[PDB]
Amino acid sequence: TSVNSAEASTGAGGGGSNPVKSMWSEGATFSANSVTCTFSRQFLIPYDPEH
Amino acid sequence: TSVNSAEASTGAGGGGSNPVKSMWSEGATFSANSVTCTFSRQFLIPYDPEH
Amino acid sequence: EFQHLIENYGSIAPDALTVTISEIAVKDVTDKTGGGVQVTDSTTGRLCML
Amino acid sequence: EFQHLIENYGSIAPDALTVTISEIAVKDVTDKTGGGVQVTDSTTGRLCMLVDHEYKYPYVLGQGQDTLAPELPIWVYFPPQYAYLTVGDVNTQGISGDSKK
Amino acid sequence: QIFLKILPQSGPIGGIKSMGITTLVQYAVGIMTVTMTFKLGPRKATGRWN
Amino acid sequence: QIFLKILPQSGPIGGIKSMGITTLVQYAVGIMTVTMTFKLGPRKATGRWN
Amino acid sequence: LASEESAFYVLEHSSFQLLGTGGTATMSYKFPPVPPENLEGCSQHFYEMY
Repeated sequence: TSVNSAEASTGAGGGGSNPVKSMWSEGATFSANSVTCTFSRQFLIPYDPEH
Repeated sequence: TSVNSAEASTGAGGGGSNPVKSMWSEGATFSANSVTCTFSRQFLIPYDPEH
Repeated sequence: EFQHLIENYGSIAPDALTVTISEIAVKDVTDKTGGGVQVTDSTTGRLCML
Repeated sequence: EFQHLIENYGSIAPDALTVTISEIAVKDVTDKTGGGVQVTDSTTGRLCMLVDHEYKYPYVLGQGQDTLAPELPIWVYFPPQYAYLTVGDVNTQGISGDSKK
Repeated sequence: QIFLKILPQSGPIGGIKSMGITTLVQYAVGIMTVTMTFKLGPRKATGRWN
Repeated sequence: QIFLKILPQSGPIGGIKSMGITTLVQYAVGIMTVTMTFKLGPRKATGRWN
Repeated sequence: LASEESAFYVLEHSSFQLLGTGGTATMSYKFPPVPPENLEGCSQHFYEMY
């Protein structure tokens, strides 16, 4: 038997949970004498098979 | 179906998270009367099939 | 924002800088069924930042 | 650092020592799809660590053996298996004259 | 400079037949948030007609 | 001397046919950080011309 | 070829942070006082200032 019997159902792996709230900060806030600019970028560091 | 159907998607396993901060202590701090040296090495205890 | 900067102001100089590295996720890669690879978040994977 | 030590100082003598085992990760190994093996972090797996502060067990360090930590910080240490030698009675193995302790 | 790498986790060694010294396939992702402040000098006063 | 060994874990025993007494394949990794202090004695004063 | 003056830098021989999945780390920096860059031009030639 398998979960393929139910055509409207998919298997589940039961992964973990993480109720965390974070901020994606970006944009520029100008003032009379200064501007605070912020930018967020997703970064990826690849696997290094030999260090 | 399969996840290979999508052109550039990769399957996910939904592992856990561990937001911990630890230090890799290394180097020597010299002083007038003493030196504090530190070295960190990754160590591996192998699997012993029978103890 | 650059148009606003060069329209509303007379001079610009750098003052301070703050770099935040958040949402770090070290991910192990293994082989999934039917070929290809799959990615699982790592609890012990560490990012070295200096 | 050794050049700095031998250039800027006149004598050296050990004073204190601190050993910290951190980032411990016991990892289970299981079969991987399509052959091979894969590694998963273990929550129930434990590492037994015993510090012989009382010198209860025989001391084998300091004998100039090929058991040292790697000289470079980029290499992985494989700590040596602990074994020791002890006294016994020499017995001759039959008439061959071979002796075993 | 901010230097980033992944700690090279080691593969299994032991009773498994002819494993060898390998490394677990791990790659890192994250969000780098960079904030810079700029001191700004106001526009010079203009007395032109046009 | 600091002795380290992986605590052995037992394989499943029960309704599975002919499982036998086995052990879970586990290997340990970690970071061993060693700090040593050395008392240092100052260089002796010299009065050579050369 | 390398020489005695060649600087071989090994970053693993220093104290850096290990950040797990979901961790964050912040760097702050303050720019030195630098001449501001003028965002406005000139309506005269300095050689036609008579």
